[PDB]
Amino acid sequence: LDGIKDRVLYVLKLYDKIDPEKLSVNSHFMKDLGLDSLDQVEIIMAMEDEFGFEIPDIDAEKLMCPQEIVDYIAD
Amino acid sequence: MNLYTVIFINILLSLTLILVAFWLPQRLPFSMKFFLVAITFLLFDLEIALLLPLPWAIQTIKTSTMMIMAFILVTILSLGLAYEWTQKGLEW
Amino acid sequence: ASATRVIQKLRNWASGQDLQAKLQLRYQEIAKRTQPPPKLPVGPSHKLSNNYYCTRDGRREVVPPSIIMSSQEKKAVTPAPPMKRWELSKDQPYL
Amino acid sequence: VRPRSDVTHKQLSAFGEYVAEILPKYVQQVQVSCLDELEICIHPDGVIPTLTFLRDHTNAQFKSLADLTAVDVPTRQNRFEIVYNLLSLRFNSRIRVKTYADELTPIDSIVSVHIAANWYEREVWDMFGVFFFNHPDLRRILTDYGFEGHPFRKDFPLTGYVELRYDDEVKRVVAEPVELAQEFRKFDLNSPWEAFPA
Amino acid sequence: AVIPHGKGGRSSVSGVVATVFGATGFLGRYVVNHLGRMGSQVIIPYRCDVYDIMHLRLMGDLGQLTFLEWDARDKDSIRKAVQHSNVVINLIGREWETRNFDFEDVFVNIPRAIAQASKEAGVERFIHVSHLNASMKSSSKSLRSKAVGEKEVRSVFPEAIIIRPSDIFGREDRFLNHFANYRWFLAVPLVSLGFKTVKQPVYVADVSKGIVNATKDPDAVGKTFAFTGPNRYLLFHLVKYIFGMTHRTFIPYPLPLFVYSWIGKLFGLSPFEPWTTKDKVERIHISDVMPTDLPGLEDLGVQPTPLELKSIEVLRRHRTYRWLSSEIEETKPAKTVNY
Amino acid sequence: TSVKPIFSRDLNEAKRRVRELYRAWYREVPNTVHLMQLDITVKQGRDKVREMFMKNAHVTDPRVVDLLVIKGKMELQETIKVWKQRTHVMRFFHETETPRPKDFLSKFYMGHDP
Amino acid sequence: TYKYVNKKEQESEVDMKSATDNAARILMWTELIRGLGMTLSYLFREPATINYPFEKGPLSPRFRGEHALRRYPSGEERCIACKLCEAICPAQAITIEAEPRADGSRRTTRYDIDMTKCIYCGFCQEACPVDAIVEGPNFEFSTETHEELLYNKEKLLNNGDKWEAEIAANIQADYLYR
Amino acid sequence: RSRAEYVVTKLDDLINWARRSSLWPMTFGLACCAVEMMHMAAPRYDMDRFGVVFRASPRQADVMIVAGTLTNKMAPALRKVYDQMPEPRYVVSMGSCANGGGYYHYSYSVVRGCDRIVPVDIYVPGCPPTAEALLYGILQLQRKIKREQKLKIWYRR
Amino acid sequence: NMTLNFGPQHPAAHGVLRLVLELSGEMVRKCDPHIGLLHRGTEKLIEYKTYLQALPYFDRLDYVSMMCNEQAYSIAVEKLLNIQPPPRAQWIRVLFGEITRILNHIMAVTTHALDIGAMTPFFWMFEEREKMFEFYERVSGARMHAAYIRPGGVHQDLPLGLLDDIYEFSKNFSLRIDEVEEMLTNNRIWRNRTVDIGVVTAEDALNYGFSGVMLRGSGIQWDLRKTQPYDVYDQVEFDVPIGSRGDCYDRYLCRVEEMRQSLRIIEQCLNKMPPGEIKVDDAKVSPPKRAEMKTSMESLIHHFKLYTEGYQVPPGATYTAIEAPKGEFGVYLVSDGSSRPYRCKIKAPGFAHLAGLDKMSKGHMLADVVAIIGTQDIVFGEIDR
Ligand SMILES: NC(=O)C1=CN([C@@H]2O[C@H](COP(=O)(O)OP(=O)(O)OC[C@H]3O[C@@H](n4cnc5c(N)ncnc54)[C@H](OP(=O)(O)O)[C@@H]3O)[C@@H](O)[C@H]2O)C=CC1
Ligand code: SF4
Ligand code: SF4
Repeated sequence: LDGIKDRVLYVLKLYDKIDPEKLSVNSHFMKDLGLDSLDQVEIIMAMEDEFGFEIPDIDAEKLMCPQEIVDYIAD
Repeated sequence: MNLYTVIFINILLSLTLILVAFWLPQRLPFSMKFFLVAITFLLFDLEIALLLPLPWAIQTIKTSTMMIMAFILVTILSLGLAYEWTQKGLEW
Repeated sequence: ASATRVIQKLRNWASGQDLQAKLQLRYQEIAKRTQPPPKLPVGPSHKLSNNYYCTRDGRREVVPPSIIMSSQEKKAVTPAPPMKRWELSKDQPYL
Repeated sequence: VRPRSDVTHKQLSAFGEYVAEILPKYVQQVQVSCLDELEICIHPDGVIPTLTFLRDHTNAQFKSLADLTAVDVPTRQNRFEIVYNLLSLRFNSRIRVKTYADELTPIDSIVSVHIAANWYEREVWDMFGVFFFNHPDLRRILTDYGFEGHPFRKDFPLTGYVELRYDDEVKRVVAEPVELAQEFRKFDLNSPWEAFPA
Repeated sequence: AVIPHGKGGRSSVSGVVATVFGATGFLGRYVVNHLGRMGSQVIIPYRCDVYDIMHLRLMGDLGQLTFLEWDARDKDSIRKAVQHSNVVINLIGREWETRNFDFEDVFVNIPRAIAQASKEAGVERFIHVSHLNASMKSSSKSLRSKAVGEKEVRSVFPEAIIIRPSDIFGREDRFLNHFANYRWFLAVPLVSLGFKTVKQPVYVADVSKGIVNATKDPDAVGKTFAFTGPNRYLLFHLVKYIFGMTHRTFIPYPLPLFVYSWIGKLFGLSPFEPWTTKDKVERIHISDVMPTDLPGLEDLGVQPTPLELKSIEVLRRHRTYRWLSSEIEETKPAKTVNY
Repeated sequence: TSVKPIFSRDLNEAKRRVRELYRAWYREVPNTVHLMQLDITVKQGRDKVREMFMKNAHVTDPRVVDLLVIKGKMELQETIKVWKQRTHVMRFFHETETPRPKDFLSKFYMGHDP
Repeated sequence: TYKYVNKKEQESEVDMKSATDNAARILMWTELIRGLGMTLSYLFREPATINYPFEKGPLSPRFRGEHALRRYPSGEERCIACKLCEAICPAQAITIEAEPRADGSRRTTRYDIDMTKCIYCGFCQEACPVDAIVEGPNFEFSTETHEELLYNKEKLLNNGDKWEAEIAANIQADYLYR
Repeated sequence: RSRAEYVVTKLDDLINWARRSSLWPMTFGLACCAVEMMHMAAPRYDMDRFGVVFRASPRQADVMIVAGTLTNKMAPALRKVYDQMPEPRYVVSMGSCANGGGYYHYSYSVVRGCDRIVPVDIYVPGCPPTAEALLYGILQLQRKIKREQKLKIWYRR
Repeated sequence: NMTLNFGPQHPAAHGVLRLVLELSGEMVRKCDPHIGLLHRGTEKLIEYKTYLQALPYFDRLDYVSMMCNEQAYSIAVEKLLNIQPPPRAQWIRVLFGEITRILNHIMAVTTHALDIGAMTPFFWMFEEREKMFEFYERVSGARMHAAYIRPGGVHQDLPLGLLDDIYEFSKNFSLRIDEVEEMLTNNRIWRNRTVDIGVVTAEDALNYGFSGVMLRGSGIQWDLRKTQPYDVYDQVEFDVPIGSRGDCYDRYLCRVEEMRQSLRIIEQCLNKMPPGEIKVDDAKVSPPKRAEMKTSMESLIHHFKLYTEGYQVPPGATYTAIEAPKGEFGVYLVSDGSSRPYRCKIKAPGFAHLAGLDKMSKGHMLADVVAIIGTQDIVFGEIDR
């Protein structure tokens, strides 16, 4: 799970706009680090690749903080 | 040798043409039917072979056995064909 | 045309038809050019009398569509009389 | 002056009333032109119901769809006037059912009622932009693959906004904004004098 | 003059009537492209049969491109070409000294007569193109001769712009295709194993756009611009990179130039457009000069375009079916050398 | 007011659909750049997708949005089911056309009617 | 009145004779041989082709062919710039601008028929009141360059002078009809 | 006669004669002009007589007759087929629809000429350019092909 | 089902058809024809043109049946004006209407064979076609794209002598059709590639709006020329060639039979064409004779206004359909009181037929698709409009 979280963080670190400094498992880019709605969708897409797991928009919209991502990725 | 002489002239004539021709100017298509045909083809091609010596075998002293043999071969293959028709084979 | 009889006979036979009678190439049967000058007929309306246009102008005597059922016992009626069955030809019914 | 038989203007007129009576929930106006042609007009919601009654009614069988078109009256709030012309090989008569659709208020599709409409409905979307719900595969038919804009709309320039030429630098065909070398001369033709009361 | 009316695309007018003597060339093709796109009047003097200049017809609009029969030895032909032009652009050049035309002719002799007449005509401006790093003492006869020209033409035509491009990068160019075509050769000789001859390519279009912008700008008079590029390169990465996109093995083996100048001499003997030239060879291993000079690109208004960006298009034809779909991202980039 | 809903009852539901299309295009950009041998960068293309999806960011009405994706979906279909060849796709990038300046002084210097 | 094509009126029951005739039709390709006879027959017919440069396919007087502007016998060009030839051209091909000539007469300063735009309808021939613009007989005016196809007043007037003799004969033959 | 110039003039005369005598026409069969050539292929004005074959696949094709309007949806293709034709290649634009836009010039879906898409060698005029008229145009291509002097230019180059 | 994108390969032509298809080896799973490779704007262009200057567009809509198309617009514009053409003009239109049907069928039957692989029928009948074109030229001036049938009758009376030649030809053409027959009707091989290919049921043909030989071939009896007579096709007597076991071969036989029946209609028209005028006498709709406009003021005014401005059709809308050789060709011409139309949707027998390609060519080989495009006489001009 920590490693999973690392994977999540890893992906974010990769995304251009996301700032490595502001990034934290509790950061909500939609509202905090300033990621656009569309960007959040793009992030989920990268996660879908890194984790090879598909996320429905209904749930993906609900995921706007890395930790939340980790939580969903968890289940 | 005489044949060798003729043939090399034959290749030379063709290689000459292509050479001048290039020098003067200065994914999944598969149908079992196609494979099946190729197969049938050889089963028939092999039979052609077992049938090719028939010109020499005509002069065989036996004669009766010759024909008895040859007729059996042609008939059994033709039945193979018959079942090919009966089955979806040969119906593309 | 201008074909030696034998060629014609071969032609007619191989074709199975007297192709000579109806040749495709045209020879001195086509209307000659410079046919005579034409005096064409003048139609009606050229009368010099009783030719009032008001009495011959269907163009705009036409009226706006008639309206039925505008939003602003009884027998059933069809779009039109049911069609009449066509009849087989008599010169060549079949073929 | 054309010969006119009033037999038809009477037959067709009656039928109009018959249709109207049978489908009063949708028929708004039913008129017969002076040219002996009926033109039931239906609320857009009556697209499916009015057609089906005409395709499958013993006293009005209208089996084939001659055409589906959309005049565009820009003044009219509902811009498009979808017109469906139908033929009855049984009664040798044609009728036209015309509805109204605005740009973003789609009409139902009749591909179910007549499969002829599968293509014409795609044609109406491509040219005018009306959308047809429940259409099997609505996609541009006549316009170019990347065309932007619906061409037969009265508000679309004839010459259009893009034209194509081959550019060597990029070795590929390339759109550019239209630049015409002799603009379409727009002759004004209407005369200031009317012809008749009509 | 011709007041510029229009929206900016074809069928519009920009007011530049321009003789362009060597348009049929790789650079040329591009020069006529922009000039035609802009709507300029382009007179293209040509000597090759009409069949070969057809590629220029669709460029430019009707009555915007005029083709004139012209012979370099015949002074009269140049005379009538510039009769009604107000801009003359000279791109006359070759790599192989031909039987009836010497490097002097193609670079210095002819390009003089041309500008000479242009003045007699009263053309507002003449743009003369000579290769980059062209010393009057440079090893390659070509480069030196070109240098000789840029001087002369200044006396025949004062204040005549002299853009001096580096070897050019573009589809149909030599710089990039030549190396890629070394495939036929099992081994790809590289003097000094492709080292110490840092090279800075420049996209053809950039060069073209630059040239065109010159025609329509008062700032450039007597200017000797140098269109260079967006990044330099040791010949090693360039060669391999090319082979990289071409997806063909790279086998850099050093070859003593003294012997290699001889190889150039060999192909040079070829009657039909020698593929390599003694004068070429030297040029290829002639190090690119540094960038301290009247700037070209950017200075004249176009931002250079990196080689890697469009390389995929130039080198694609050399790949095999197996790699055709492969894209730039899959491949690696080469490394620059501020040296 | 008092409009009939095309496919989305409210901007909210509609936005859901836009998200899906974005994803679709995002996942597709790479493939096209390879099946059409386009000379563009996947990243570059993906930004273009963003450009377009926002060029129409201002629309507030649900009905307009719904048609926009219908149309958007149709375009994707023409590019994934490939009926649109490179010439068609690259047109999106407006590669050949010369960009026009929007600075007043710039226009003054060039066109009678800006 | 209708007619059944390919409808077998009845089921002729096979009779040996019939069967043989049929079987022979399949076995010895009888109908195929019938088809070969037809082509052999024509091989013997005279070919209908014409030596194109030496002989020409016949065109009667109304052939529209290539545009020309006629002149009065005196030498005054017929056109008086009423410009309805421009009005009725379907393709927008003819462009006419005019001004009163020094003589004081009405004449066209510029008359440009864009032949690539023109679809050779022949309405201009129809519309002209003085019949100045006519559809000339020549159809062979293929040109190497696109610009040559655009025609100004001087080319058309020159075209008119070259073909006036035949144009006059053609109009002479067909005017009663019009 | 004896001169390297005379030998190079006679041999192109030979090369030009071969290309001139055997032009295989590739016919983009757009609109209706294709019919007015199907009449050229037909018996009144045979084209084969003149060595022009009835129909050859693009790869085998010395000339391209563009008959009919070149819409903005067929343009991207014409260029492909022109680009895939063998090098010695020539284009004949038939019809006011192709050489210029003709009726349909001002349409939003019609390229105003194929000259915009493919370089054009002979422009054959006429709404249905007559079939002799195409035959005159093909014969004019043959006059253009006779005049070309490729070998002479290489010798004095 | 590897999409092959066949049809940009100029394989059935009839125009340029990108028939994207998915074929498991040599079997067609789905055909999605693409259209618009010849869209040119014919419907929008007409709105910007006057009625008489939009007549030439109709000849170009489907130019193998050059005139028959013109008759449909004519009829339509005549209805809106409530004017009818003079008696001689009507017979002419039926005379050239039929000649045109032959021309279309010679095109459809012979071009069908060229794709199949039989090439000699095309050359045999293109010579006959040629001879017919000459009729067009000597009547209109143009070999094809005549513009002869105008909205108020014909443009100019027949030349003095044409009727006689439209006889010599007709007297012989039959044998020419007979020959083609001896080559294809019973060929042991034509039948195979054509018989039982693209069978269309009767109910399905009406449902997909086929409306042409395609319906008639399935046994539905409908000829708009007998059911709803237009011009004087009522005064002639002909037999519709209905078909059974509708398939490529049967419909073909139908097209050869209408070539035969049209010769029966042409004969009559030559035997019974009346003396009279060929254009309505209402200078209001038909342009005045040139002798009259050059001697009478009212005629010049009527000539000037008609050519410069136009008919000024009364406001209304009509859908008039004829029986063009391909099938039902109809023009829905909405018209404001203005001299230039407001809308002119051209119903093309062909937009409906192509659509049917999918429902006809199912489980069929690549060669079958080529045969079916032929049996629909697809002229991409009418479909693309
Ligand atoms: N890498 C590069 O391309 C670089 C080029 N340059 C300079 O830019 C210019 C253009 O280069 P590029 O286009 O590649 O050169 P090309 O080899 O493409 O030839 C350019 C043009 O010059 C014409 N030409 C050559 N010799 C003669 C002659 N004797 N008489 C008449 N015309 C002649 C050619 O016409 P034809 O073919 O019809 O004879 C051709 O159209 C050159 O002058 C060169 O010095 C400078 C630096 C780098
Ligand atoms: S109509 Fe005849 S006269 Fe009047 S302008 Fe056109 S050409 Fe000159
Ligand atoms: S030019 Fe005239 S004929 Fe040739 S296509 Fe365009 S319209 Fe049809």
